[PDB]
Amino acid sequence: MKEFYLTVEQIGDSIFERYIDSNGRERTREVEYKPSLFAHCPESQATKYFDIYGKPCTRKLFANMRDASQWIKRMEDIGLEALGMDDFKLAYLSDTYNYEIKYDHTKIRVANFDIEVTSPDGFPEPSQAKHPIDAITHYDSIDDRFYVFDLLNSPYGNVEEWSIEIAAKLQEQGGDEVPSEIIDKIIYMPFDNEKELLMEYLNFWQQKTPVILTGWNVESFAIPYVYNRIKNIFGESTAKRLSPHRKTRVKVIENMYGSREIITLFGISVLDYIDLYKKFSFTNQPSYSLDYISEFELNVGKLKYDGPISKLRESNHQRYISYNIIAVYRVLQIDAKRQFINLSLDMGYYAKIQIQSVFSPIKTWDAIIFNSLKEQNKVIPQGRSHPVQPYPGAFVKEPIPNRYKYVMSFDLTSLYPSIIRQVNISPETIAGTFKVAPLHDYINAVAERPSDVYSCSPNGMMYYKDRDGVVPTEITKVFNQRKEHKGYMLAAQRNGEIIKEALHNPNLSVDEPLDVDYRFDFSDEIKEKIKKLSAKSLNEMLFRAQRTEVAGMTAQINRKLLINSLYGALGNVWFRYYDLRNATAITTFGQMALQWIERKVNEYLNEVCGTEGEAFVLYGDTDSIYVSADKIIDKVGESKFRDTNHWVDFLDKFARERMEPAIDRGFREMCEYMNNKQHLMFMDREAIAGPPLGSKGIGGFWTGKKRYALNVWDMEGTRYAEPKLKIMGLETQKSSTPKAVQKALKECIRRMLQEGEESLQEYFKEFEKEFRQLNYISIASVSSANNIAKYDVGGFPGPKCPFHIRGILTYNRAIKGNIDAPQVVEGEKVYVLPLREGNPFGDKCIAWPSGTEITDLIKDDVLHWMDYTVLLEKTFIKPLEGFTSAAKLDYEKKASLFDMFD
DNA sequence: CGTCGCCGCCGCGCGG
DNA sequence: CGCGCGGCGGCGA
Ligand SMILES: Cc1cn([C@H]2C[C@H](O)[C@@H](COP(=O)(O)OP(=O)(O)OP(=O)(O)O)O2)c(=O)[nH]c1=O
Ligand SMILES: [Ca+2]
Ligand SMILES: [Ca+2]
Ligand SMILES: [Ca+2]
Ligand SMILES: [Ca+2]
Ligand SMILES: [Ca+2]
Repeated sequence: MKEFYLTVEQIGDSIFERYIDSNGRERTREVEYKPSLFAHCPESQATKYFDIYGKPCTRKLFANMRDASQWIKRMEDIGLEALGMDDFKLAYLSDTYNYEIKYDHTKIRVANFDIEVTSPDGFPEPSQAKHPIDAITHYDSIDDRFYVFDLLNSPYGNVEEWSIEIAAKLQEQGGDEVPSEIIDKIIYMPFDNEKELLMEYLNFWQQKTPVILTGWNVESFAIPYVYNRIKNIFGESTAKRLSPHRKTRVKVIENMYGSREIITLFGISVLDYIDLYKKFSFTNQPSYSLDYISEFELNVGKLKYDGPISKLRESNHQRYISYNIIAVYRVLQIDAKRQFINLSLDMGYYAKIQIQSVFSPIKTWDAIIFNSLKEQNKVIPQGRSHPVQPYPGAFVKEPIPNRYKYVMSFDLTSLYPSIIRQVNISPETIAGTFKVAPLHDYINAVAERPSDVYSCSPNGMMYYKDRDGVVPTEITKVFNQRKEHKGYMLAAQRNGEIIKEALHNPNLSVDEPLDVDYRFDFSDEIKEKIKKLSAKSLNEMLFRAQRTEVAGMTAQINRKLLINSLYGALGNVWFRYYDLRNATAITTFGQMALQWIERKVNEYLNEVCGTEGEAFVLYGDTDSIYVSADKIIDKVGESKFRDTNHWVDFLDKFARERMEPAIDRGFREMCEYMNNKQHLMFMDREAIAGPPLGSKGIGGFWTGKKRYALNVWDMEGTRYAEPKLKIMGLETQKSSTPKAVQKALKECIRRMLQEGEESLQEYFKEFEKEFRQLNYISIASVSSANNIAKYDVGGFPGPKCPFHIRGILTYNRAIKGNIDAPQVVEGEKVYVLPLREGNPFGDKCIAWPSGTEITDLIKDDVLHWMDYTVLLEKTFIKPLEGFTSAAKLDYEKKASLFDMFD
């Protein structure tokens, strides 16, 4: 097989590499890598190396990596550019793997672990590590085994061995309900003392050294706790055994306020699942406890135990160990669903970077572009220093707040990357500038043609047309990968709807789910078999369709994020190819493209319907337009439609056969106007929205920019079995809005759009009546706990103190002098509740760490002093009034002349 | 060391 | 609660 790397590190003048050899064996080597860097040379001397601008370069081969670094410093002191890849391990990887990497994941050792630490005096700080580690569960992907290390004897209690028999039993039998599919995969090792547990763990680590190391909070907690505990007991050298090259670094993480120290383990790639989840999941959660994320992702019940975790080992060691094993497995289950490890490996090997560098798109694109340029013997420019400067972004149209009955949306495919490709925007393709007219002049086609030679953007930039730049070239490859996965995702989604439709008539029989590839549209023979299946088999198929859809979602959305991040990188000072002329050329072209096509769509539809000056486009943001279709529906008449699906088909056909061709003509004209290299403005229909036929639903509404709701029947070719709410910006979508409030507001909007004013008033009245019975967590707001110390004046709110920080300060005063109470962590999430006047907490609100029940010390007093009236008015009534005034509805029945009879 | 636009809640200081 | 400005948090693209 083709060799591939596992990990790479620079240590002094050595590269340390772990890799899989041609036989599929893991090896390690130390190479005294001789790096090359480059300097511009005279035009007359013969060379095969050229910088991106076509300037001749001479190669400088160095005796070692330290020489290369010192040369860079001398070139600065002289005042001359030192070209080439200064991250020597990326250059090593490029030299060693001078081909497209085919990797085999089954050869890569992925480790998932978590630890337990009993602590009677508060949170066990990793940097101190003064408490014994009493449990480690470490899953190995190559062995497919959970290795459990269990401490029987501790200064905090002597315990009996964990029983695998009781662990396997149901909770109703007094067992722990450890899933039966992992019971046979557990290798349990009890220890008489902590020293022997840790020594054995290190020996185990040595035999089965992680390549990818993951888990939940392993970077912030598990890794540093284990490193420091071993350091405190045995000394630094023993702790350094967690690195296969015995080198570690104790380094700070800096964003802004405060600092925390993480441990870098050389020769290991740490991918903390929390960080993977935060970057790749496209959620913002109220809580990041594993309980919370597990319940959200997998629909599994929280891990249930009595008393504080500080007493769980002592009171119920059996459950303590089982819950440690389950915690590890739950991260595995999330990953089997989300597939973030697979994504990381894919992106990592594609760019030829350390796998952990997937968190950094700048690093990712730096390596992609370097490998692409190196292939042609081209030399990358030196990184320069730039001051941060603001620059303009997208156009957002001010909507008229209103209800909107029939709506069709259109959207440009992968806009910013397509602008890059269409215009040919790259560092080496800059051709010059033209004199700029006001943007509205380009939008209205009255400004003079920018160039008869080069490809232009309305910001004044001009680009070569003879050849593709490296940025368009490399962004195209990833875009094409994105497109494949999106296709798989949408087909899985369409297949899902076929199963949903069939579930309305489930046949009664014992059968099995069909063995099908959900990434491809179901054939006719498959569709017919589904129609004859039982609810049980259909449900399993729906689950599988939905898992296939999620996998597709991960692959496509994160490839989209990567290509969009290349646009973003052009506007970040740390990017090698930072250039505000290029970033602005993209965003300005975008503003033109949107407003240009608004004009065209309006002009076209006014021609179709026979009017003048009527605005059909009601809204647009960046790359999408929202078109009012009332008049199109009205031109045939609502009475001519059999049912909802009929007018939906009509609009679908109208958009595809009439509007899209016109849209294309308008964009082809724009391409010619700007003299662009290639026409790539592809605007397809996205949503078809409206009320159910014969109902009093309003269909949709806008309250303002970025704030709207639509009742959607068809989304990019997916015809839904049941109409689906597209809600953007509104309180239903914010992680800060209480869960019960999100749910209620969503049902209010559902009723408005699908059923009408009367239905909405019924629901509101009922919600107002029953509100006070809602569980306190379901009605707590959520916020992020930033800058606590800034507004802390002696435990009391300082000037300008934010509402949620006031609540934290209240909490801190309430729990002061108690080691056992959960501390609020700087930068983490908190639940927030209003407090009635005259409460014993001495303030108007209280906040506590999210994902948790509030400590039993203050729970009783919070529930008694919770201000339901303020809660209802602020998080529910105010937003609903906002919705209803925008939609011209009343959420309370106004009096009428009829209130006079019967 | 991906980006900008723009919403609503809040504290503050008005607003005769 | 009437208003706008700046801080903040959090989305929508
Ligand atoms: C979501 C997102 C968009 N944008 C910018 C770039 C996008 O091209 C533009 C429009 O966003 P979107 O319409 O959300 O996405 P898209 O057009 O790039 O991809 P799709 O084919 O799925 O429609 O907004 C970012 O810069 N960063 C982001 O994270
Ligand atoms: Ca735990
Ligand atoms: Ca788009
Ligand atoms: Ca689309
Ligand atoms: Ca059937
Ligand atoms: Ca869009």
